[PDB]
Amino acid sequence: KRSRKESYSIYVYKVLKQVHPDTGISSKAMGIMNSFVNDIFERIAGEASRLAHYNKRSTITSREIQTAVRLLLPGELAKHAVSEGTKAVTKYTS
Amino acid sequence: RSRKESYSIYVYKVLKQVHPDTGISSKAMGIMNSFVNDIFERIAGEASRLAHYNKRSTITSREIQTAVRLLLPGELAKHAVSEGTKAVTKYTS
Amino acid sequence: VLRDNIQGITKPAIRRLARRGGVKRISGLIYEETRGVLKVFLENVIRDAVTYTEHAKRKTVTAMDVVYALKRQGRTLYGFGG
Amino acid sequence: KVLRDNIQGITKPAIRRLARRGGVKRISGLIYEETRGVLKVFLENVIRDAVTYTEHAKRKTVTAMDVVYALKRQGRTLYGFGG
Amino acid sequence: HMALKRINKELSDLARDPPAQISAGPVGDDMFHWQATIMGPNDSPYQGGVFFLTIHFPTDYPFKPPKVAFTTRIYHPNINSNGSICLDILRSQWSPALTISKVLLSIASLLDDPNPDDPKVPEIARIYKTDRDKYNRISREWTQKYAM
Amino acid sequence: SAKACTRSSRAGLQFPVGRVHRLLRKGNYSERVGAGAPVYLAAVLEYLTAEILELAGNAARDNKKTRIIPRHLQLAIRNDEELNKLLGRVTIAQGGVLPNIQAVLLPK
Amino acid sequence: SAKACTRSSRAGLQFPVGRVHRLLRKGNYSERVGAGAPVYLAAVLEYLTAEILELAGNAARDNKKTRIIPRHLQLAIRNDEELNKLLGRVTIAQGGVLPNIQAVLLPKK
Amino acid sequence: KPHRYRPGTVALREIRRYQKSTELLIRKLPFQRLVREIAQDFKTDLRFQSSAVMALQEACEAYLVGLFEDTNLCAIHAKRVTIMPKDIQLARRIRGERA
Amino acid sequence: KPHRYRPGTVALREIRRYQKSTELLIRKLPFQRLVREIAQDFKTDLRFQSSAVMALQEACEAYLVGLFEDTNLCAIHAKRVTIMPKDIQLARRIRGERA
Amino acid sequence: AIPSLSECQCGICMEILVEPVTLPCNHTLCKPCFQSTVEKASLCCPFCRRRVSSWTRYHTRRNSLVNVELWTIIQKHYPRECKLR
DNA sequence: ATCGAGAATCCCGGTGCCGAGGCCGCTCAATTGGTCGTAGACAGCTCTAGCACCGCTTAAACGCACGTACGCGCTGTCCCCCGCGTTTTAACCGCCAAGGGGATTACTCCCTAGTCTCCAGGCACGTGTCAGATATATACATCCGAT
DNA sequence: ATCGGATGTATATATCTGACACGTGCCTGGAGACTAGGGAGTAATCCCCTTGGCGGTTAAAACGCGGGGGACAGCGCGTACGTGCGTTTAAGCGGTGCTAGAGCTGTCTACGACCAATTGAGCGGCCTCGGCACCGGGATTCTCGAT
Ligand SMILES: [Zn+2]
Ligand SMILES: [Zn+2]
Repeated sequence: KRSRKESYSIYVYKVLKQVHPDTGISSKAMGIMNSFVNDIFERIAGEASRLAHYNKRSTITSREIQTAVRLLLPGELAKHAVSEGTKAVTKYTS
Repeated sequence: RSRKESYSIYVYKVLKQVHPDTGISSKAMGIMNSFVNDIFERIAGEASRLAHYNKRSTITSREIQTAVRLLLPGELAKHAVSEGTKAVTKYTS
Repeated sequence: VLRDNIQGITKPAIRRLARRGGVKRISGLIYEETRGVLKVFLENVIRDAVTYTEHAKRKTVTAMDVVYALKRQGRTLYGFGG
Repeated sequence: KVLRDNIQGITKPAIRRLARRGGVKRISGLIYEETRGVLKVFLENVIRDAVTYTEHAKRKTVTAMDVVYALKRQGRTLYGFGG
Repeated sequence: HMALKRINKELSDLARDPPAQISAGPVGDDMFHWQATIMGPNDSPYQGGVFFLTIHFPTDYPFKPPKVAFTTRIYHPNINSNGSICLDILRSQWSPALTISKVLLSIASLLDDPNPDDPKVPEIARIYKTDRDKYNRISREWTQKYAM
Repeated sequence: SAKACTRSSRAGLQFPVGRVHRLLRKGNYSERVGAGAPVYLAAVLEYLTAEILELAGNAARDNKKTRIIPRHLQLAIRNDEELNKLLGRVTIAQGGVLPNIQAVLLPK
Repeated sequence: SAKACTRSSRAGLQFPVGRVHRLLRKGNYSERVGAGAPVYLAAVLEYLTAEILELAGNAARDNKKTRIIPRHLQLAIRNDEELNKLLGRVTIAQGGVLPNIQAVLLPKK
Repeated sequence: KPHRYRPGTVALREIRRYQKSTELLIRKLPFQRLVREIAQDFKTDLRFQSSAVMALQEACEAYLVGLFEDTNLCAIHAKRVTIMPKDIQLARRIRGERA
Repeated sequence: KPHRYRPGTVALREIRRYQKSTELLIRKLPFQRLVREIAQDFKTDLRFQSSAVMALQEACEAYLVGLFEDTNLCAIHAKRVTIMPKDIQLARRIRGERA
Repeated sequence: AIPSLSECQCGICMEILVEPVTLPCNHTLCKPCFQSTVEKASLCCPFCRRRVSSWTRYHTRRNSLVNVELWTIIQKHYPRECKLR
């Protein structure tokens, strides 16, 4: 058979069944969502790498990712995403 | 204190190869250093992405060659590939 | 071998694109200029696509090569993987 | 030590000199306010990223490297001050 | 403030209509800390078993869930030795609309029917999933010496 | 939070934290990766995904359909001030264009 | 080659090979770095630097000066064709602009 | 005597129709032949996946639609409704791909 | 009796003069004060290296020069020699800085 | 018909409802509860757990969170509460 | 300002089909537990340069008057796109046939990371001198009004 | 078409000032030798997907024609911007003083990489029924010529 290929389809569907419990999604739309998730992941994780390289560090912490989110996203998306990530980290640690 | 590395002396050596008479100021050296660093980063990043695409884990000379071909325009790319191949062949033997 | 296939981008096929772009009236010399710029854009994209194919030691131009070339030129495309 | 309405320091002769360097021969009378607005927007956009960069490093002085990095991130690379 | 008023309303509701086979109240002077006694449900192998547990109210209530902890040592796949419990309503899906009565009744239902999909302790959950006679025996023999 | 459970549930997320951690570690990004970075990054990704999906569902409901198609994604993205800025140089396949006719061209 | 001289001298270059190798290894690019990558990269960098320096020196000599200053580099980069496209989105400090006036603006005859 | 629509009232109808749909407007076989002819210069005896041609067509159509969107604004700025080859050139120069 | 140039010659002379030299054209203290005011709007009690202010001035002046070149081309496209705010708006729209 | 006092209340405060907001799921709750849950809670609906993040970002910008139609109805019947609240 | 006729578009009801979604089996990657070397967090210290102030010159900014030439509106001409009918061309679709190359697996060898030792190349620092910027005095190119 | 003012720019000369180029000490990074292991090269196999072909039908392209509206040229008005001049402002230069904070060094603790077992999350393949596309008839709404 074909080799295993990973994707975000299951998690995207899980998220979709929260905002709109009675709505489906096409295959091309799921592919577009997967591409968008991959692109944003690459953008943020590539900005954080240079942000850590500037200060002569070896670790990528939540601080670098937070500042990358601040630099990338627009004025209000950045605020909301920073709040969401801070809440997630706080809930994870404690 | 602190030691800060730069490409100043190599740029001066290349200049003396090209124009034995003309000198160079300090701001021009800063600009040349910035240009060299920028081109280094561009080529290295493109080569790393190329190595990642083909599920490799190393950066050989062909990755750098393809990155140069992708970045530099036509005549510049051809001459850069020629010089790089010449240097590699001269170095390997 | 193929020759003079740029004439397949006919006048109606350009008028439809102009109408989608919101153009109400078109002059008669627009079509040749549009064909020229389209050929330039296609050459620019396909050169990098073929370079990506050749580096990977392959004989087929996959959609991944086109996607990578479009992203390299700053025209990120969503829908064909990547 | 607050500062107010300092954008009036970008005088009309300075805008005329910039236009002359750009190659402009005759200038309308409403160009100056539009140019001031464009310059203010650009300055705000660059300074925001510079301040973010200097805040990530827990500093209080904005170095030239922060401005260079912000300009490079915005897509306007600058040669002469490092990088 | 708002949380103190909410706790006052909770106690008013509890006093007006006492809940089902549970009883909670402030053990000490501070209203933030509570103690609750739960009796063994009839449709369960925990007949005649009283369980004491402690309640800690976060300062920002009800927007943060309270923390429950069993004082006694009870055998169950969803409870550790320290007295914590494994309930999604408790922390995963808490909402400000829920009350302490709702989570207490959810704990009682969990006693009636455990959670094998995401058990907190894998070994005793496997024991539950494998056989019932041994699980029932050990549960009865520990609740006859620790619960009361 | 208490340990001995899946990492995605400790943070209350839906996107995987283990997969994000592995991708960050093996992505040639840095020599070391902090233990809290994958949580923050997964939270940001999930927030953005929900942000787009809610608007896409609203657009689909406006057209009496119960299934999201790329046209609805394009409509949702281009009608938002911030999402359009974020995905400004991105082309959605089979997404069309927004209806916009200049006022000069309209009949008088 | 003889495997005895320095790496830059062995390859016939002036840019260092050891420094380029170290920057490639410590730059977080790949898990491994080949033996011939630094040589190729140094050769390409040296070629580009030599080209720009030659053009800047030509401009400076035409200006009747014996020192390259950022104005000469700006002239050399903009007056070329491939180099202007390679550095299209780059600002040179103290570089000025190329002189041109639109034909419409010139006085009538 | 037979019905005839005044000039300009059918172009607007097509504008309203084509902005509502999402399908590709260029025919597929001529575009495939054009792509293969253009690609035969760089490397000979190439093969194309079926998805690559569609990706190229989508990108080209989007680029042309954007270019025409800019050209319309250039034409309107000059106080006329007809787009002419001197608007495409100005748009391409300002965007940065002509210089 | 007094001699004075016709309107237009001094403009061309200044155009030739300012395209030959490379110095900055905005006075340094007002620009420094404006930059400090904006930064203080972002984060209070900030300090500035001199090179940072210098780089900001260089970037702003280069951007304005490019914008004015595009504005001049836009104005010429409309059969004019005067640059008006609509030319700046069209250049910014086509370049993509305002959409 | 005119709602009674008992059937116009917020589930969080349990006291009299003031400045109602109606979520896309039509669940109603007083504005201070929403403002508080945005800061610390999961930004969902407190009652049925439906995400309203885009709704919040849309309406806070225009300050149209309050359900004006029902606010007047509740305010006119019970104005003596506002002095103590 | 209007009424009516040809025409394009939207609503609604019935039929069919294919792909979205859920289920089952299973392989592998993520989790748990323990160990260890080292990154960076914190504290103390130095000394650099960023901020603030003061006095003098004169350079650039500012307000104003005159005038002219360029922008904007109006009128006219003519020719070139647009809308519609008819005929010719080939795109699209369904079907069949073949084999080229993509994708995968087993084996092996040689190329690069990691470690230690040693020495010399490049960096920080200091000093001599000439390239070029500035002041002064001619000499030519260019603009302008008008014979 | 110059005729001569009149202005500004270009050219040659003296000078003198700080930045450029080079010499010196040294110490930290690069070179040399060696070992081990896994990553990549090579060969063989499978079968999937790309290329090529044929026939039909019919949607879309091509060609032509009448004419109406839009592009372009020409005139005229007046007002807004250019140019030159005198007045007023604050930039720019120099010098002094002070301390906030960047940069560096030394300890040491807590966080993260590595390794082994193990099992449940998630991927691949199947199957089914409902959402959406399509077709046919009718109602609605722009559109245009004529009063
Ligand atoms: Zn309330
Ligand atoms: Zn709800």
